This record gives sequence, structure tokens and C-alpha cells, in this order.
Amino acid sequence: GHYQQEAFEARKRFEESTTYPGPIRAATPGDTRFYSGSLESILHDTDRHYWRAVTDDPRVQHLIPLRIRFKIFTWVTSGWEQRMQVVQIMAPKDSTIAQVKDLVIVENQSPYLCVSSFHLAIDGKELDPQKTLGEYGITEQSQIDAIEQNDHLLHRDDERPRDWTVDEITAEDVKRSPYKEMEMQPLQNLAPRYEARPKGYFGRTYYSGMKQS
Amino acid sequence: SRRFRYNTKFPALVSYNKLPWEVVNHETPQFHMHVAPHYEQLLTLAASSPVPHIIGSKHIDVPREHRLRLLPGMLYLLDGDTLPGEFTINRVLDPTALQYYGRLSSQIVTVEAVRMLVPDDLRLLCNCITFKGPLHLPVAPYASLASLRGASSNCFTLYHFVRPNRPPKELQLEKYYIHAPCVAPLSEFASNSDERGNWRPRLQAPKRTRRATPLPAYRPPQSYLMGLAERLAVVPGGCFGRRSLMWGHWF
Amino acid sequence: RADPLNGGSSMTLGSKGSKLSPEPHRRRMPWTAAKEYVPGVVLNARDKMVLDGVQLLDIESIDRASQLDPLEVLRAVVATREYNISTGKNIFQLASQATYNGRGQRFYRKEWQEGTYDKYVTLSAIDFDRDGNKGTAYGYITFHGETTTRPVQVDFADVPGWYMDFVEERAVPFTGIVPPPPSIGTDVPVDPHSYRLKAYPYYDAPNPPEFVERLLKDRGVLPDTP
Amino acid sequence: ARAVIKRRSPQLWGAPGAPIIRMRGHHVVWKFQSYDLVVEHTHKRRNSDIRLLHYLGKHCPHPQKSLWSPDTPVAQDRHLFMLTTVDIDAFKYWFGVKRCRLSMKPWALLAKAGLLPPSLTQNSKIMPKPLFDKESLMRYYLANRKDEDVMAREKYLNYENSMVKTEEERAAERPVAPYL
Amino acid sequence: QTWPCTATICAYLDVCVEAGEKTWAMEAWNRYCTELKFLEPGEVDPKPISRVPFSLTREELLYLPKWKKHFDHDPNLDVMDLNRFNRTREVYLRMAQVMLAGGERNAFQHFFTKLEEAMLNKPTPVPEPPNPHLVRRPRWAPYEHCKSVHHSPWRLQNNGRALALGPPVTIEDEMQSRFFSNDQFLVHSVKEVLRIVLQEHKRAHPTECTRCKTEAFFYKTKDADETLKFCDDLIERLFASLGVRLSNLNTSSLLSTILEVFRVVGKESGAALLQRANEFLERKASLGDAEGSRENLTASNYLQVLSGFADESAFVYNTKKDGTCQYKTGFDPRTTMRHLADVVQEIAGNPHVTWAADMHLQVVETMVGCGTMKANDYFVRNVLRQFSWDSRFLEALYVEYRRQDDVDMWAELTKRALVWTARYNAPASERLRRLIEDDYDTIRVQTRTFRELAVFQ
Amino acid sequence: GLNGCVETGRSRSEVARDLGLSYTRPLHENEKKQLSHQAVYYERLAKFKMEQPEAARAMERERFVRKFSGMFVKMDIRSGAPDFPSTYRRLLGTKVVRWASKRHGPN
Amino acid sequence: RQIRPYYNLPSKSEHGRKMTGFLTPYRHWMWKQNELWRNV
Amino acid sequence: ERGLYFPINHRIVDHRIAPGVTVEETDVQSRYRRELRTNFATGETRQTIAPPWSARERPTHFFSLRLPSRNSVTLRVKEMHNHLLFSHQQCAPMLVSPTKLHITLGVMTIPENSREELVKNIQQSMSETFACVQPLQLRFRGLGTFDFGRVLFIRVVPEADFGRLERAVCDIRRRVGGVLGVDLKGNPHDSYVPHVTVAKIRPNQRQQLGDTIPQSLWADYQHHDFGDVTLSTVDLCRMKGSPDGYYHTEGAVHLS
Amino acid sequence: PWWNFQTEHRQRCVLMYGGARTKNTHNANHRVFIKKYKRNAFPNRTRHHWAVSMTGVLSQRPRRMPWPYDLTSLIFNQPRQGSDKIGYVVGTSMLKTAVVATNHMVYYPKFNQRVSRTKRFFAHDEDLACVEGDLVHIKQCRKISKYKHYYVFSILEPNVEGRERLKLGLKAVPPPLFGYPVSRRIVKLN
RNA sequence: AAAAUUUUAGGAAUAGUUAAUAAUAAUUUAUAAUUUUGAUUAGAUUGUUUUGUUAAUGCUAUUAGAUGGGUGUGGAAAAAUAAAAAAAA
Ligand SMILES: [Mg+2]
Ligand SMILES: [Mg+2]
Ligand SMILES: [Mg+2]
Ligand SMILES: [Mg+2]
Repeated sequence: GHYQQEAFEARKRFEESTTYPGPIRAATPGDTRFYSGSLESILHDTDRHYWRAVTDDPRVQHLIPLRIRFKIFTWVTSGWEQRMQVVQIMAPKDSTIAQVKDLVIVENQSPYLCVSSFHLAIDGKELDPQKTLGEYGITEQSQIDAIEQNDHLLHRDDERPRDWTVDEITAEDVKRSPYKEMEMQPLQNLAPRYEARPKGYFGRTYYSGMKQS
Repeated sequence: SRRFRYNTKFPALVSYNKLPWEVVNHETPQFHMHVAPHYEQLLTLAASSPVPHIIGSKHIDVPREHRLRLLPGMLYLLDGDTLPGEFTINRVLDPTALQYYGRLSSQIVTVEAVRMLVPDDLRLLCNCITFKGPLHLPVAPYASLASLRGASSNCFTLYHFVRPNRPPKELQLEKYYIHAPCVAPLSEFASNSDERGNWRPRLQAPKRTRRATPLPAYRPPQSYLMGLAERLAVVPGGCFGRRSLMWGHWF
Repeated sequence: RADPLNGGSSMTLGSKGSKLSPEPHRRRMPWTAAKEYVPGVVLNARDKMVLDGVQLLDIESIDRASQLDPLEVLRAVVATREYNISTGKNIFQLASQATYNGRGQRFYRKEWQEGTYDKYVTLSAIDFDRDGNKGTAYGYITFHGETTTRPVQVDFADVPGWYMDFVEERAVPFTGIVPPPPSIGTDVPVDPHSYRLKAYPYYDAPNPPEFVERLLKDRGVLPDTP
Repeated sequence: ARAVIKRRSPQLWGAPGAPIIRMRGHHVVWKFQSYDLVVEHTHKRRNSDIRLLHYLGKHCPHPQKSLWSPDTPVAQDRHLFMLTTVDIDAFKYWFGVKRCRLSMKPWALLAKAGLLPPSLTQNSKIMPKPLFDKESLMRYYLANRKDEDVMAREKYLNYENSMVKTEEERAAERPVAPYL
Repeated sequence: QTWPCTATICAYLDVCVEAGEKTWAMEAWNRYCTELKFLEPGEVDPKPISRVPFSLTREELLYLPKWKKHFDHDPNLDVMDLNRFNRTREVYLRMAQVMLAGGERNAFQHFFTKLEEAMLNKPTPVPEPPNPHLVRRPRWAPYEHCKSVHHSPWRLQNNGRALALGPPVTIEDEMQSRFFSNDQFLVHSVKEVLRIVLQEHKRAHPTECTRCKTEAFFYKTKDADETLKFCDDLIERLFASLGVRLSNLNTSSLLSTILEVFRVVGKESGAALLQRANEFLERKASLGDAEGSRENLTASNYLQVLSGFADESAFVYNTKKDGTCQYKTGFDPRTTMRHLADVVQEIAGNPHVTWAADMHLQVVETMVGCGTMKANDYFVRNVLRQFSWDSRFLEALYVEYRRQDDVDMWAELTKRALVWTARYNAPASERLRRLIEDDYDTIRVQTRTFRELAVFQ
Repeated sequence: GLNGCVETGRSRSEVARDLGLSYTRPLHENEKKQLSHQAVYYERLAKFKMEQPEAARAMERERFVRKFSGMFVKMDIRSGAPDFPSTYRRLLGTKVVRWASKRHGPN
Repeated sequence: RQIRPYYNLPSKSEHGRKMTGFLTPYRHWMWKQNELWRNV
Repeated sequence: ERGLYFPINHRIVDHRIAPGVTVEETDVQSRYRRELRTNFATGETRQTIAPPWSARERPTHFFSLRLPSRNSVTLRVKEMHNHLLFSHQQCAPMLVSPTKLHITLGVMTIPENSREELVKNIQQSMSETFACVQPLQLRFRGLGTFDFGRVLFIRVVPEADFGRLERAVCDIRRRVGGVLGVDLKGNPHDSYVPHVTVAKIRPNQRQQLGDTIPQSLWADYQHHDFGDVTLSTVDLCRMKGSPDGYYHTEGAVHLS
Repeated sequence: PWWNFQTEHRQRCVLMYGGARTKNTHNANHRVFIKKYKRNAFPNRTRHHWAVSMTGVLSQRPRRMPWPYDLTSLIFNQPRQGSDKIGYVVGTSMLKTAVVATNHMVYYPKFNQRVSRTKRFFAHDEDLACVEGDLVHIKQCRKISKYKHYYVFSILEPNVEGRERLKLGLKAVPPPLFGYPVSRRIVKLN
């Protein structure tokens, strides 16, 4: 927006400076890990946990915190939901999209995400695994989605998982997959104990961006 | 209610209370529900001022390789009826789905046909909408649609490529909401028109010997009502408006 | 929050209203949004005294010993139809009888046409589920000569309060596409003789005299003798 | 939001709710009974002090003879007295800035004091509640309605800033010769 | 006793200008910004941040008294380093504006001359990055769960992901003033000085620069001629100092401000404005020695043109004579509407000019004044559904309705327009509401709430 | 590099970091070994999840489903007590059998 | 509370409450009047 | 069950995301403790950073403390090399030859036209700076990285005569870059971090070798002790690997 | 009214004029100890309970109350009490963790005199600067692990001696000769 | 998230356990943590403006109220009789 081009412009015009001595690192502090509060808060690299009234020299970011969004199927106890889960890496500035995929694959802790091969895409357009972030103008503000193999097959009832509400889960598939790990047959402590949302939550029509009545 | 600051409550990995991500399914009617009122705005824009990638010629051709890094998001208008290379054809005859093109068909070009096209690999999509006849909107000379024969051979088509089962974002229609005026009502007073001398001004309000005919006497409703719509926070019709003004509800 | 009643004025609790805003007051419960509702209890409540002296059979009772005279069956059917309209007419009961399932016709519920209230629905399309009398009904709301831009699921289609009137003019075949009717301000140039506005944003109706009588005869202004 | 509602002492909207100004005292033989005007939350606990925002004052509901003043042949002044201590700055703060609520009996007090117009619940049952119709009201309104800017200026001085700067104090505050 | 940094000085001088008190600005100047310099070839850059930040050696810690070790974040410590980016030219500019504001020529001439000279002969200082604590920063969010522009199916709701309602007011499309080159800032400064001339003219004669409250609006004030002389001399001084360099920088804001001066102070009809702007752009295309291909007038300029036509046809409404309207002496609706028409043709021709609600408002008003009775049609076609609008529209339009043939049309059109206000989230203003109320005997349209009336009585 | 920053609040390890200095006492074998074993966690992990996605995915299933089982799911003042046995000692004999003593550390 | 008079729309149900708040147009009008007063 | 219910190390809020997001819309996962892992752990070091214009140009000459024969340093670095090559022989192009070991006291860009005037002047001012300073005994233990893990070096511990060094350096810094304007890659009012560069990855190499020296190699030597050394000799050098088996030396000063 | 005599009382409900509204808690109760165990077997190893126990904390006689007037508040201005402590480093067996012994003050108002007590803290020092026997400055901060809320802010006095001892490969300080006291007699010869 | 104040006449060891790594480890790494400056078990006991006596540093009272988890709702668990809190005209 405004900030992005204001700051970009500032950087560009600061690099074209003929006469500059350079900063004095005695006067340019880092950040603290020691501050009041229980929680550990991670901030921007231009921001600090103390009050610094003076504006620091624009620096170029050598690690860009990319976000990569996946579709996930959550078990909500009335059936399946499809919602969004982000992975966040720190990708070196000049890195190749191939290498970004690799970073992503190493940084997800959910067993339900990276199972098959996937392609990174911005606004639906696939990206070259061959080229740099520099060419595609990826600023960390950019919206980057992630498209799996079977994802265009989801409109069917096959690839989309089958919930024990409406479908048989058989001795075939009780020993395999999320179905196994879930423990459908109720135990005393009630099993993994997932989140539940009831049937009448959204009314008769499910959640939409457009008001349907 | 406002959205809260951060989630410190539940582990992130499990993600817990999350509004479901909305996905647009091309098999169903709902698809069109999203895409249609966009199209109309789009066409309206095309009727007034030029937009670059809207009008094009002789379809498009790309390799199998670069197919998905080029196509998705693409929207363009062609003169004739020719269906894209390598697409299985699905006719949309189902009435419900059709229904959403109502506004676009009555107050813009009449819709002759709708077509859902799916490729060999099934991973792409094309929404193909064939209009018949001239627009019911006026078209300007310097506008994009003025470069087309189908308007102003009376059939022409709109082609929209997209990926299936994606959120109603990455079909890109919102870049088109640029608003340009229809200059038709003022074209009458331009130096170009010869009916500009048949115009005569009303500078002064005419002398009034009458009052407005009093409205029909009020019949108080006979049935049972749900109570004050004010206190129930119902907008005046349950339709539109502010809950402070209770006009037009039962009283 | 968004749209209060009389701004914030807190001088009583009831001073606020029966809801604070149209929007859901907790974000975790969406359905609490302010709608316009209908008395479901009374308007379902179908009369079982029309079903007296009948002998209805059942769906899966097909047996030879089970069923009865064709005359008996006929009067049973008539008593069942009489059972279903026993309050008012459901939309899918109106629409199945009209040509083309009543596409294009204007469905108004009773209370929408009386008092200063003026509203109806131009039906876009209909789905009958296996059962009639239930289903999904889509259309364009028209409120005081103002019309919707796109179709919407018609709410409370299943509650039997509905009336409509069959006009051949409005009928549309399943081939074509139901057009949204014109909103009288914009697409059709406004005219007084064809359409006059019942009530407008700052207007409200004058006092009916007998209500006033009742209220004064209540508060004890106008006396009342047994 | 309690599973088993505490049945006897219900309230609106959960805890602790709005700040409200209440009148309360421990119950005793009527001869000695006093009340407290207290700003506090909507949901009280066992002891009223846990949620207590401020202490607005003592109120004694016993008409008193004024022995403090010298016995006065003026008729009015020898009516009995009713004694109340208001803290008016915390009142105007809590009510004005913090937007309080009000129970009814405190309202009646604050009315006798000229802080608030008399309550909703004070009824001379002599008069009835009024009637209304829009077009008569409208005739009266068309008859008298002030000018736009006069009214805007009213709303300005009442709600927004009151103290303003007339020409003279401007002229008095602007720097003189060596820096002018 | 906090030493104001340069930024602060700017802010306070902005308040000084708007207040037009030179006295404040002089004391403020004299105390704090005196020794403020410019940047020269020898001078270096943003100066680095030189402060230590404050610590204690163990002997400082142990042997000092308690107060010596007490650090509250105190300005005056970082003042030196808040000023490391050299915003001085801004201060000089504001100071010019003030000396002009308080009506003193010599001082103004001084500041503006210094500024001009330094702007031509000294390097452009490196601008400061956006301050984290004022303008914040764009934290990352996916925009996925959002209200999906067509949400309510009665209208177009704006949305966080994209803006579908079109701009309510035209924006100049220039970066923040500090990012400019030195030459560019010189230009900017002239436009600034003009803007202040205008503002001062509106503080002197508030009646004449309000649209159509008084017939006084139609005739030049004495002392306006001297003013315009000043403006002309100024602009010609800009073309005299800056040479061919002007061919390389944005004149858009400058032009729009000149046009707005010759629309407001001296009063020029729309045709005169369009002419002036074209002659100006000719001048700027010619001074640069090239093949021409002039830049077209950008959206803001056209906004000034159109409001020019709107000034042209304007009416004092409901004189106490119960006479309909008073008009600009020597007004021809035909010619006016002719020029407006071919001007809108001109605009809508050019693809790069964005339309806003205000431009449409100037147009609509020009219609209403001209007795065109097409105002409705234009409004409903080009505005109503597609913009977030004022009730100013409905004001001009009610004036239009009033002039129709029969009464029922008046009533019904007006009522319908109120329904417009209720549907389209325009909170019909008190001006409009009063304009409707005035005719109550004729049209019988109630404007007030029930509540509002009761309470009122 | 021996002093902390008073206004910044950063420790001496910090200002030493910034002046690009290292005050680090000579290390014995314990510390060198622990540290050297810690540095490499990410190489080891990277190699693991690239070369052997299955074993990884099994273990992840464990963690994920585990989060939903167990004592607390919610992280509130109770769950989020850094010292559970200490702040609730009044649970320790009867209700809570996990802990035999109220104090395992300095405080 | 919200006053439910006897001439409100009676609900016939054995599974729930005996009287739904729904109004005779008279009661609605009346309510509007009293409300106006309180607005004052 | 083996510890705290929510381990304190796992409690992390990301404020660089957004106010509403993580409550409702989506949840963001990351391994957040790679980023938090600190300057001591990674082995990073903050060197005086160059202004952009100076950042563009290559350095030409540098100041160096010359290491004598028979060092503890050179010996132990040789042992370190052997160990490293036996572990991974991919290091082989990274490693600096034990013959080229020197301490880097600061780095500098000299233009080729004014070359003679500047070497003369520098050498003179340098000789004046160190006239009073007697030899320096410095301690070397620990490793650290410059340039994002591309340059791997031995630290100079401020436990010894180092103090004097810092004054000494900070004098030439204010002469060489302050007095006669010369490009020191940093600001002359700031002090350079003295170091012994052990392994390095140059721009040309970076394609076959990789973008960062993997920390698995030098992890175990990260805190290793290379010992004490006394230094009497200061050099100003132009960078050529060829001429002596050592860097081509344009000037010298003896500390005595 | 607490100032009125036993026989002077009239109403128990109110204070007629002013003063303090007091509740008489009955201080003299003859409260007693119950003896539930034989003197031979008491169900505790260390300490035995034979009489009524005095039950307060700070209600507890003779009163010992928090004194924030010692050296630490003398040198520092603390935002919150205990946000700063000066101490000696005792032991580093835990990576990046310096244990610190620190004195604070208690006041006995009965005897009008002070005592210093001592307390241990875990301080987080990134980077392991501290050696045993350093005089350090220590601050309150973010909860770091279960027991560490303090971090090493500054070394006032390093251990020059101890560091040199380390460089040579020996421990910073010799390990204490005897451990904790015992109730046994350990006969271990040669 | 912490800091200070903590009882028993005759006094010994305590333990899902410390610290680093990290959204790891029912077998990660380490010379680990609490204690005689009185720990942990066990006894008694409702914690840091409330009383009584007294000229007075003292002595002698102060109620009551937060008792784990197991589809985790809710802004917050305080959620299973025991009000004396007007709870959407
Ligand atoms: Mg709120
Ligand atoms: Mg603790
Ligand atoms: Mg116990
Ligand atoms: Mg339980």
C-alpha cells in the first residue's frame, strides 16, 4: 500500500547516497529477549521491545518470512470441514522457488499436509520451480497458495474423506489413515476428543461470503 | 463484537475455531451465484471505457507445460462461437444455475447459452457465456466493445478460465470494478448533435394551484404481528435500511 | 454496536431494545442475527380434527387385508388435503398448481400487504424435494417498489402463510430465464398513476380512531360503564 | 452462562456487567437505617465491596428537625429535613464519561438535588400518559424550528468545548516586540 | 522545556498557517529553528545516529546519587538524531506561507528567495523512511474470509480485499512531500503559496466563496485583481527560474491549484479554465524542446474545470420575495451545457482519468442549474448504484424535482429519492431534510422521525 | 561488554553481541559437547524430513492426536501454571496423584 | 419483563410455552405510544 | 506428562502476522525457535556494516597483524584442518592455507590513481600511531561467522592486551579514514572487529560449494581454544595470493 | 461504640456520631490443644507437635516484616520490588544458567532491629560469561523456564582468578570438602 | 510472570523429578534440582488495612472466601439447594 512504496522508495534513494559514513553499531541496538510479560512475542525486525523514538536506516531484508496456505480437512464431529492452514518459513532473499518448496516441506508439523507433491501458486497461476523470488515480486505481503495433486478432484465424494456420520468405515480402513488414528469407536476418556461444531451453526445453508437469504 | 488480538489459547497445529474456508464448486449452482453478478459489472465497464485484455482475437494458444501458469484468471471476449481446444463440453440446462444470469440477461445482452468446459486432465475450467444480439446498454465509440461485431453474427462469447474447488477470490473479477460513465444522456447537448436546439430550459418552478392528492386512508392491519421491529432490531423491511427509522413496517 | 436504537441511551435496560444490534452479538453464534420471523408454532399446528372419521392408511401398509374401499380412500384423500391447507397455503402448494411451477409470479405473505408494510417475492426458480410442501425456493424480493439485484433463497417458504395470483403475463418457460422485476426508481421512470408509494423513510401512518378510543377507555380518560 | 442458574438474583448480560449507581444498606430496625449511594458493577458478590468502583455517599431516610440552624419563624424552613451527602465529581465522572446505569431510588434523590430530571417511575397518577400523532407534531414543528447554525452552535457549546477564545485573549497571548 | 525537533516545528507551523497568526510563527522560529541549515555537496547524507544509548559503568552505578541514574525516556536526548534527515526546506516553506498569511511581503520574499536559490543549487536530501509509530506497518493477513462485495443483495458494499464503490473524493496521486526532488519541491512550494493565498481570500471574504448562499458569489471582489497579479508574477517567476528542467517533473497538482485560484478568487467560467489549463500545458510542452506529445489534464484538474461550470450556473434559492431563483447576470444555459457536454466527452475519452463522486456532483449540479431536467437520468445511470454518495446530490436533485410539471411527480420522485437514501446507506442530511420540510403544505411529505418530533415538542 | 543497557533493557550478553565481542569463560567437556550437539538439530531435522517422510509423518500423527488427548487442552491460568504442584498444594494428597511434593525447585 | 397479555397469539403446544409473544395491531400501536413517551 | 503441560519454550505469539487472523480465520504454524536461536548459538557476529556506496566496491588493501613463526595458532588450526578433512573433504576449497593466516585489523578500498600518495601517507600515519605501543599478547578461542555463514573465523578475546589494540585500531581508523578521506568499509567513528579468517566462500566458488558453510563442520570447534600469541608486526597489504606464498605487502611497522 | 463501657450501651446497630465501627472478635477464648498421639510415636521424623501452634503469617509474633530499605533499594530505583538484585554467582552446572545468592532484609519492630536473609535465584545468561564467584547484577524478566525469571544484566566484578584457573583446565573453584550434615557416624578409614 | 512476610520443645534427607535444546525426546544432551541459612512427608491452621488489654517498644484476636482433569461451552469455569443484586414494555 502506502507504506510499502514509501519505504521502498526510501530504501532506493538511500542506496543512491554518494556521501554516507555508515552507521555506528554502538548506536544501533539489536532487540531484547528480556522484557516483562510471560509470553514471547516475535516482531518485525525494524521494531523493538523497548521504546526507540528515532527512525533507523532502511535495510534490505535478507530473510523474508513467506506464508504458504494449504487447504485442510478438520474433523468437526458433525462431519468434515474445509479450512485454511498457513505454514511460515524464512526464505533467504535470493532463494529459488524449488528451494522454497523444500523449506516448506521441512517446516510443517501437520501429518495431514504434504503427503503428495504440491505446486506453489499466486492468484491461481503456477510458479516456475526454476526462478527466483526477485522476478515474481514476492514481498512477504504476497498471497501465496499451495495446490496439491488431488485437490481438483475434491468436488467428488472419493478423494474427499468419508465421515462416519454418513458413510461406512470398514475393517479395511479402520487400520489405515486418519480414520485409524481417530478411534471412531468411543472410549471412556473419549478418545482423541476433537473439536465439535453442531449442525445448525450456520443455519440450513453453510458459511458463505455472500448472504444467501 | 471485534476480532480478538491473538490465539494463545489452543495449540496452533490443531487449529481449533476456524471459519471454514469457502470453496466454489463448479458442479453446483452456487458457482454461478458468485461469478455472475461480477460479469455484468465487467460487461458494463466494457460498454463505457477500454480495458486491455478484455477484447482479443483468435482465442489463445499455449503449451501443455505453461498451461497453468498462464491461463488461470484469464478472461476475454471473442466474436464467434468456437469452443477451446481440448475441452469436454457440459451444457448447463439445469434451471437453478441458469437463474443467476437474470439481471445480466435482461438489462445487458440477452444470454443465449452457458457452457461449463472441463479439460482432459480435469484440472482446469472454462465458463463460456454466449450472448445473442445487441446490448440493451448504449455503447460508446472509444469503448472496448466498439471493436466487436457481435454488438452495436449477432452472437458473441465471454470466456473465463479458472481452477476448480478454489476460493471465490482467485477467479479474478474484482480488478474490473473501475467505474466509467455512460455519456449517452449528455450526448444530446454536445456540439455534435443536431437535436440540441430542440432543448428548452426550465429555470423557474411553475406556479402551483394544487396540492398533492392525499394518500389512501390508512387501514390498520388485522393479523398478528411480531412486535416492534425497532426493538427487535429488524431493518425496516427485513430488507434494507437503518433500524432507527421504522418506516414502512406495519405502521 | 453497529446500529443501535436511539444511539446509545442507557437510562433503562429496556431503553436499548430487545436486541442491541442487527448483527450477532457474539461472533461465535451467527444465527442470532436479526431476521424477520414468523409464528412457527401456530402456523404449523395442523388441525387433527379434520382427520376425524377418516381411516387413513399408511405408506408401507400395502397389505391386501389392510386397505379399504375406493370411496373410503377418496374421502380419506380429501380429508388429508383438507389437513394440509388447514391453516394457510405453503409456497410449494401454490407453485405446483401454477404453470411452469409459478416462475415469475409474485408470492406475498398475508401481513406483507397490509398496514404500511408492502412486500412480495418474484419467484426465480424452485426445487421440489421428494416431498412436496417442503423444498427450496429462490427469488427476488420487492419492497416498496424497490427490487433486489440478484436472487435469494426465499425464507420461510415452508410456513403456510402464502398467497399469490396467477397472471399469464409473468409466466416464464423453463427454457428462458426469469428476469428481475424493475425497481421503480431506477430502470422504469417513476410514475404516480401506475405506482404510488405507500410509505417512505421518514413517513408513518396517522392514528386510527378506535385504537385511540380503546387506549383512553383503558387509561381511564374516556369512561367505561359495565 | 451458568449451567445451573443462580435462580434468585438474575441479571442481564454476564459479569461483571456495566457500572451502575445503587442505593444499599444492611437491613435493620427501621429506626436506625441508612443507605449508601455506591458506584459498582452489575454483578455483586457475597460482600458488596469486592466490586465497588466508588463511594458516592450516605443517605438517611428519616425526616430530621434542624437543630443545627437557629429556630426560624420562616414557615418553609421548619419543615423537616432529609439529609444526603453526594459526591458529585465522581458522579459526573462515572455518569458523564464512563456512562453509568441507574436504579430508580437513587434517581429520585439525584432529582431532588438538581443533578438529574425526575425519574421515569415518579408518577402523579392524576395525569395520564400523553397521546401522539405525527402530523399535529409536524404542524407545531414547522411553526417553531430554529435556524440551522444557531442549533449547530448550541450542540457545539453543550456537548463539545464550552470555554472558547474571544478576540481579546488571542490579542493578549500573541508574542510582543523582541520575538515579534 | 522539550526541544521541538524539526518535524514538530513543521506541525506547529501548519497550525500557525491555518490560524494565520504570524506572531506565533516568529517566536517559534526565533527560538528553535534559526541555525537550521540546508544540505550542500560537502555535507553528508542522513547523518548517522550518533547517540550512545545510555548505560552505566559499575562505578557510575555504585557511586552516583539516585537521580543521576534516573532515565525516563526524555526527549532532548534524541532531538539531535530525530533531525538527522534534514527536513529544513519544509520549515522554510511553511515560514514563507506564514509571512504571506499575516500580510508581510519583505519577510516572505526573503524566505521564499532563500528556499528557491537553495533548491536550485544544492543536492536533494535523502528522505526519511516512514515513521513506525505514526503510520504503523502493514501486518500480514489473508483476506479470504471477507464479506464478498455483493454480500447484501441490495447494493454494493465496499470490502477489505478490493474497493468496489469508486473513490468518494479525487486524490492527487503524488507521493508524500518529502520524497520529491529539489526542483519538484520548488514547484510544490509555489503551489503551496497559491493554496495559502486562496485560504486567506476565504478567511477575508467567507460569504463570496461559499457556493450560492448569497448573490455576492457571482461577482469579483475588489482586491481580487491585485491577488491574481501576485499569482501571475509568481508562476512566471517559476518559469523564469526553472529552465528546461520543468519538462521532467509533475505539474499536475500545481495546475489544479492555479485553476482553483482562477475559479475561486478571480471568477472564470469552465471554458476559461479549460483554456487556461491548455495554454499552460502548451507552455510546458514548448519550453522542453521536443516533439510535444503533451500530458493530458489529470483527474484533479478536470475536477476544477467541472466545479468551474458548477460555479458558472448557480442560483440563490428561495429569496424572501417567494421568487423562485436569482442567477448569475449574463447566464446562458445553452452555451454552458454545450461546453460541459463536450468536456465530459473529452474526459471520458481519456482512459487514464479515474472518476470520483465529487466530479459527478459538479456535473449533476451543472445540470440542475441549467434546467436540463436530465439530472435524474445522469444521476441514476452513472452514480446511484456505483458510488458512495453525499446527500448533496439529493439536494441539487430536489431542486430539480421541484420544477417538474404536475405535483404528484414531485411528491413521488422525492419520496422515491428518500427510499434511495434508506437503501443506499446515505444518511440524508439536515440541509436536504429542511429543503423538503419547507414545502410541506404543497407536497405533504413528512421529514422527521416520530421520536424526533415528540422529543422536539 | 560487561554492562547492560539501562534504557534499552538489553543484557550484557546483548551489548556484547552488538559490539561484536565474546566474553565466554573457557568450557569443559560437558558444555562444549552439549552445545555442539545442540547446534546441529536443524541439519539433522532437515535431512530427516527430506529423506524419510514416513517415519516423520508417523511421529507427527502422534503429536497431533496427543494434543487433543491428555490433561489440559486449553492453556489458561490453571493449565499455564509454570509450577503446578506449588501453586496448588491443596490438591496434592487427595485429588492430584502425579506429585509427591510441593517443591522441586528454588521457587 | 416483557409483558405477555392474555390476548397475545396463543400457542397450542404440550411441548413448550402456552403463549407466544405476537401482537394484536392494537397492542403494537399502544406499545409505540408508551415508547414515544419514554423516548421523550 | 514428563514435564510442564504447556512447555514455556513453546509459548509464542507472532505480532508480525495481524490482529484478527489467528483467532478466527486461520492458524499459522512455524518452527519459531530457529529464528529465536541467538547470536551466541548460531555463531554470528555483527561486523561494522558498510554504507551502500562503499558496499558496491571491492576492498583492495587491509591492515593485518602478522603472526610469527612457531605459533600456537597455526599449529592448532592445522590440527583443526586435518580433523575437518577427515570428517568432510568437501571443505577442501573453503579452507585457507595455514601459510596465509593473519589477523585482520580493518579493511579498506584504495583507488588506483592516487595509489602512491596514499600508501606513503598511510604508512607514515600508521608508524606514528604505533610508535608507543609495545608488542601485543592476544588470546584466540572460539569461532564466528561473517556474511551469513560464508566467512568462518577465530575470535579475538578481550581478555588480554586486546584493550590496547582497540585504542590502537581506533586511532588509525580516525587517521586513515577520518583525516585523509579514504574508504574504510565502515564509519571511521566505529571500531572494526579483529579476526583470523579460517574458512571462506568467495563469489565464484558459491555455485559448487553452497550458499553457507554448514555449521556441522565447525560446531565442535566453535568454542575450541587456539591459545596465546605475541605480535610485534603490523602490515598494510594489497590482496594477492600469489607473490610470496603470502599476501603482497605494501607497508610494515614494528612494535617494540 | 468500642469506647463505651459494658453498661453504657443502648443500641447495638449504629454509631451515633462518628468514630470507628468495630466488631469485637473475642480474643480471650481459652483455646486448647487436643492430644491425639503418644509421646513415643509421633507421626513425623523431624519435628513434633505438642501444643497449640501460632498460625499467622505477618500476623505472626514476634512480627517479622518485609523491609525494602537495604542496600539494593539504596543503589537502585526498582519499578517493582525485587526487579533488581546484586549477588554472587554460585555454581554453573546448567548451560546458560547462573545460580545467584542474594541478601534481602527483614525487620523486627518489637526489637527495632534488622536481619539479612539470603535466597538463591536462577539467572539466564545467554553466552556463558559468568564464572563461579562473580559479583553480578540481576534483573526480573520474561518467564524463561519453570524457575528462571531473572537474567544476568551486568557483571559488576568478574572473577579474574577463577577465569585463569579455568584456562589452565582446572575447575573455577575447589569443591567443598564436606556435604550436608548427617545424624549418622561415618566410619571410613584410609 | 515474579519479590518480600510462613507455624510445630528436643531435626533428616526429599523426587515423573532441574537446565539447556524444541511447538523432539514412555532410552535428546549434561559433572542436574530441592535441604541443616532447617527441606520433603506428618501435626495444627482460612495468608499481609479489622480485636482486647495498656501510659507504652508489646502481649492477644480478625471471619470468610478459588479443592485437578475426562466433546473443553463461554469474554472469563466461578457452572447442580441454601438470594435479598429488579433480570432486555
Ligand atoms: Mg461492546
Ligand atoms: Mg513458580
Ligand atoms: Mg495432604
Ligand atoms: Mg469432573
